[PDB]
Amino acid sequence: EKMGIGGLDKEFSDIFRRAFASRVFPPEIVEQMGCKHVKGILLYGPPGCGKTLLARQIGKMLNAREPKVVNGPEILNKYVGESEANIRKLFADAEEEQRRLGANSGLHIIIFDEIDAICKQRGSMAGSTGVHDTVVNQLLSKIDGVEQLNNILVIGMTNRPDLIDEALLRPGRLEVKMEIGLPDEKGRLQILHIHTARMRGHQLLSADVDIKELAVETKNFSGAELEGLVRAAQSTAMNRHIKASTKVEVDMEKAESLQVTRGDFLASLENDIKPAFGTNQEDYASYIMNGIIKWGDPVTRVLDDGELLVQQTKNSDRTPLVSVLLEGPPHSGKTALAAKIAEESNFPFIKICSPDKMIGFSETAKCQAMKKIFDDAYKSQLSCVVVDDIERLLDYVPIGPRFSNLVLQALLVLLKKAPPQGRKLLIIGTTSRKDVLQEMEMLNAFSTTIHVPNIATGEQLLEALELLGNFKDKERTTIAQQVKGKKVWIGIKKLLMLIEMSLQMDPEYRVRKFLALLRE
Amino acid sequence: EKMGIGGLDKEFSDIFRRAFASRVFPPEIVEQMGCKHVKGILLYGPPGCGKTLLARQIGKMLNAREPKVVNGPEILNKYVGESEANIRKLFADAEEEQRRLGANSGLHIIIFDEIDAICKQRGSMAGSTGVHDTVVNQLLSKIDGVEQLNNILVIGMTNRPDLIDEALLRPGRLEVKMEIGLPDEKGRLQILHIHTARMRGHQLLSADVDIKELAVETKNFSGAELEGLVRAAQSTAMNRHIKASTKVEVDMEKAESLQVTRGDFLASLENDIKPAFGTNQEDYASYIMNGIIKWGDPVTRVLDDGELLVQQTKNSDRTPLVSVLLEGPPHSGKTALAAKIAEESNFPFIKICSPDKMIGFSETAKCQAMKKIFDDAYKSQLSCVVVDDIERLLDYVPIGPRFSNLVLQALLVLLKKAPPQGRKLLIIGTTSRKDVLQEMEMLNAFSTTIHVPNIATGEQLLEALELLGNFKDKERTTIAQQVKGKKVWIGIKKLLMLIEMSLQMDPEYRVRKFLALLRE
Amino acid sequence: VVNGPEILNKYVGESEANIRKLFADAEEEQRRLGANSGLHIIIFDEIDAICKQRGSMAGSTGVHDTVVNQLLSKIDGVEQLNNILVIGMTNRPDLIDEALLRPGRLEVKMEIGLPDEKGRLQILHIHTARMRGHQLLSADVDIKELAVETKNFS
Ligand SMILES: Nc1ncnc2c1ncn2[C@@H]1O[C@H](COP(=O)(O)OP(=O)(O)OP(=O)(O)O)[C@@H](O)[C@H]1O
Ligand SMILES: Nc1ncnc2c1ncn2[C@@H]1O[C@H](COP(=O)(O)OP(=O)(O)OP(=O)(O)O)[C@@H](O)[C@H]1O
Ligand SMILES: Nc1ncnc2c1ncn2[C@@H]1O[C@H](COP(=O)(O)OP(=O)(O)OP(=O)(O)O)[C@@H](O)[C@H]1O
Ligand SMILES: Nc1ncnc2c1ncn2[C@@H]1O[C@H](COP(=O)(O)OP(=O)(O)OP(=O)(O)O)[C@@H](O)[C@H]1O
Repeated sequence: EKMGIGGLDKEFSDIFRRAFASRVFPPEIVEQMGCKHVKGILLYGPPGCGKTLLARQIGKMLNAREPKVVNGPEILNKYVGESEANIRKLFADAEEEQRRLGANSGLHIIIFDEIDAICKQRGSMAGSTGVHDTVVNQLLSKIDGVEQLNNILVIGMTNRPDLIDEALLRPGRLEVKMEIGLPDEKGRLQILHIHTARMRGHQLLSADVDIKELAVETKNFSGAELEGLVRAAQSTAMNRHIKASTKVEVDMEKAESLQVTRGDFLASLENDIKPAFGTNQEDYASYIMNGIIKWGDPVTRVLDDGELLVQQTKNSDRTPLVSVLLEGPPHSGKTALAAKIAEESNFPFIKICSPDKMIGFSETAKCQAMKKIFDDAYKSQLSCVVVDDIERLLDYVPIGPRFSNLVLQALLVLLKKAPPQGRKLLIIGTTSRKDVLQEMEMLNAFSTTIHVPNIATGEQLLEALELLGNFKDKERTTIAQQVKGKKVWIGIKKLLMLIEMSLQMDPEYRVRKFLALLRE
Repeated sequence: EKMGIGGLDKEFSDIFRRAFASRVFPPEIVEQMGCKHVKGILLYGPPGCGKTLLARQIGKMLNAREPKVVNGPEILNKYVGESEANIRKLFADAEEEQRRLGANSGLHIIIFDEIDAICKQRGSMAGSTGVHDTVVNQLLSKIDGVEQLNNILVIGMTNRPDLIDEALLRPGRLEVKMEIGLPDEKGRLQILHIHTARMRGHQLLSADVDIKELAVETKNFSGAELEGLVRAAQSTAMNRHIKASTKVEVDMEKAESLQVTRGDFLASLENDIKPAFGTNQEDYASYIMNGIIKWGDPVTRVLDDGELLVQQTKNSDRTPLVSVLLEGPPHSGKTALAAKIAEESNFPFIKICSPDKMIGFSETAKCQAMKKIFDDAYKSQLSCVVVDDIERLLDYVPIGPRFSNLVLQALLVLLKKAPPQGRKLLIIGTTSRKDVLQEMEMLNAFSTTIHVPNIATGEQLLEALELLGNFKDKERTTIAQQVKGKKVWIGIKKLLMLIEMSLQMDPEYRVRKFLALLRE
Repeated sequence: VVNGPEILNKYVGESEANIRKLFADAEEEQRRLGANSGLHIIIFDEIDAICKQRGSMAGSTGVHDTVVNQLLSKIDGVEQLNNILVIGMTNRPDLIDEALLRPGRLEVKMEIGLPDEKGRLQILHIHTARMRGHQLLSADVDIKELAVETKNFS
């Protein structure tokens, strides 16, 4: 339509309505029904969603010919007297054109590129005691008394929503707050196409660049983050050409200037991996280090009961909140199977609330960083949160026994706190202690419990060793002469610890080392 | 008398007692018998509450005939000395009538627009030394020393009640409390009829539009949002007059002028959602999530004994404080039926002291969020407070057992502390652990307990399933023919867990899976 | 007259300077004539809030450890060797500092108890003497009779 803004179909049409459609188009109801038009728009959002790119381009749709972009703290850099002077010379050229020509253009655009630098009045009623609050209210006195019944438009944008005072967020001052969030899958295919427009019209690069395949593999990150995939991608194609021949500098147009491949993109999201946030992108290989093998027949019967219950989250309307529990012996593979079921849902918000990121926190800050994860799962539609390793969030120890009662009573409630209306949430829990959770009345809160047992037979013990591929078939036959006819019971995380302790010995001594360690 | 304004019907005597009631009758014995005057009224309220149309009338209460308006920020643009002389443009306006005639109604009230801008008083003196507070030390002299024989009333008005000056709280200065609430039903529809008369189109708008059709859906917010409600709707007319016609590039008068349809206000409360406020009931549907089916006689036993007790709260003399406790097994509908008894009571103040809004709070913050609820129940005449899930407020866990004593003592008092005379308070409690609340000496404090049991028979089980409507009669016969003459004992919330998990399965194995679930 | 809790309302720095401000206005009146007025009266409206010293060492990491100073060693050492008079008053009189009740500093008590019914008669005669300058308003309002149904208050 214009210089590209993608994934804001429901939002660029929203600022069509409130400011753009009135005061210019019809104009008969404007001149019949004497109207007050809106004064400007406040732009919420995480960094990287084109808040500037609207205001860089909203002064470039009707070609109003007067854009006025001021910077954030650009006013304040004078001393007293002249501090107030810049905003009353900023509105002045549009206030002067409120003339005997009172209507009819009508100088529109006034842009504060980050307005919370000036307009705080945050509620703690402080901060230099008002060199800014003499240009906060001087800004407010310029729009009401004297009235600007005009075409002016004060588009100020920000990142912190609440810290601008609501006396400036009243409808006479500024009403239209607009949450400009990170785009979805449909939003990201709109926005890969813009930066890959000129390269699409460059040489038909390699035809394996599928922006639908790049929409799904890039699942979280926003617009400016998504441009940074491209600026590394076409830069990767340069050092495909400018350093393979010579060093700094020599080579210049030696290979008939080359093409952006799919192999450049997949290396461009190995570097950079980081979406920033990192919501749904933890790179959970730290939680699943050695894959998910089907060592036992119950293993499929664990992770199907996940997706037999994931469909309850996707489809239902009776039960909007699902709280499952993956229990069992320790080292049995509960955290690993919790990440796989959380991955196979393909939800748009998959967060692993896990105590490996919460160490050293006091009894209180574990409640806040569990509140924060269970806030950002309410701000979606489908979301799975793995409340991992219950007896570490509860920081339990069986001497006494002691545990944080502040966290437990912030965790018995979040298993029953439903999300807002129409929204869904899946809670996967892992514990090695069912009987401890039976005392604290948490099995009452969890909906159903999935048992993850250890290995049960020697036939499961051989099959657990088959798929890993660490012993020879004659060595497995020696184990089959041993572990068949015996009772074995050991976890799978421990069973990876045993094999790596056994492979460090001499080849005549590895099997007898493994039989000693398995004996416990 | 009054200009169509109400809400504070107990306050319309207060102006006719102390402040406005004096300075008329002798007026030359006021100095012979030293009745000290009052110099000002201070007005509280939210942003957009509307005070000026009352402030021009509060001088017309006295027939003042010179209410002049000084603004908050507009006096604060000029420098020091000049600003203190421009307040002497409007205080020596009333001091020239402090003439050799020292009586007979010297010149009248000066209107403020914003004491939030003028009076701040942090105690800061770091950067323009608080130039906002440098006009008031001259302006506190203009009311006292040198005092006035005028009948002025300094009408202080703010949108934030914190930064009214605590050094101005002197009985000779402005000293009396005056909260002004939201506009009521008649106050909102008349000002809707003010705006729709000028924005008429034909009469008010196009058809299917009425100010009471809006009053039955817009009953929440303040006045400035209500001007922005129509201002969004005449912009939703620009959704209709031009955007429902075609795109940006609309023609000249071919839509037949196509003004506001129904809704254009339903959308204005949903895209975007504009309550901004604060404070109304939210949400008795968030706790009654799947409705209240009536699976037999124990559902009836809850509702009749509740409302006979609601008749006790409304129509008593001996019992100003009625405290009832609901009980039973967990997952048995205790939270919902307490909300059902309160919502049918039609009391004005029905708020829910709930644990799921207090997660992560300390022991002190659970006692000040509970007093803040019970203080606002001491202000209305009839009020029912649902105090849900006592043992999560008491953050109880039966290991040790550890519970916050400080909440228990902020709760054992409030089940015995009556409100002041004429105002009644109903308190409903829910608990899963009945006898634990007995051991804390709290069934001592409740007046009565109304039992909420589980479902008992298959006839009551199927009645809970006939009202939900989820199964085929051949399956419902099979569900009947298994538990026919057998005993089942499970909660109703758990019944929603088992049935919804059974819906996800394949119909060859749905009922047999449900028959394995109902076994426990 | 300076208020009690008004002297503390700042951060660190000004609540030690305000207790010098109300003496430097007296110290600058110690002019070339060292005696002879001698700017006398300093009213603490509540000295209890300054020399609080409750033991819990709270209150802005011990601001009540740092605002006793210009009450202690500004009147004494170096002395304003005058006839000045720091007239303090309080409502929680036991928890004032022991270093303040020294014969160089504020040294002697004044127990103003709540008044007797003779003393309540004397104060009612004062604020009805202006009522007597109206018309006396009843010809039977007797302040001795009104002093019967006030037994305790001030
Ligand atoms: N939705 C988008 N579509 C295309 N490009 C974008 C988009 N969002 C950001 N960009 C890129 O990012 C740059 C500006 O980003 P953006 O406006 O999001 O930063 P910002 O939000 O103004 O920063 P801040 O949050 O500090 O205000 C543009 O030059 C553009 O190349
Ligand atoms: N089929 C499998 N099922 C489960 N885990 C597996 C499987 N195959 C490999 N693993 C390994 O299990 C490891 C993680 O196990 P997990 O972290 O659940 O143990 P845990 O029960 O959390 O330990 P603890 O009881 O000490 O908390 C992963 O590193 C993964 O490599
Ligand atoms: N429930 C109510 N109780 C008392 N007064 C009410 C109520 N509802 C409305 N009012 C009156 O409505 C008026 C609001 O009028 P309006 O919004 O048109 O202008 P305003 O906001 O007062 O003016 P300004 O914008 O200058 O403050 C108030 O002054 C108030 O007196
Ligand atoms: N007859 C009924 N009475 C009350 N609630 C019912 C009934 N039938 C179904 N329900 C449903 O049961 C659901 C759970 O109700 P509720 O939260 O009151 O259970 P609860 O026993 O109080 O749980 P908890 O004790 O853990 O708070 C509600 O969504 C409600 O719609």
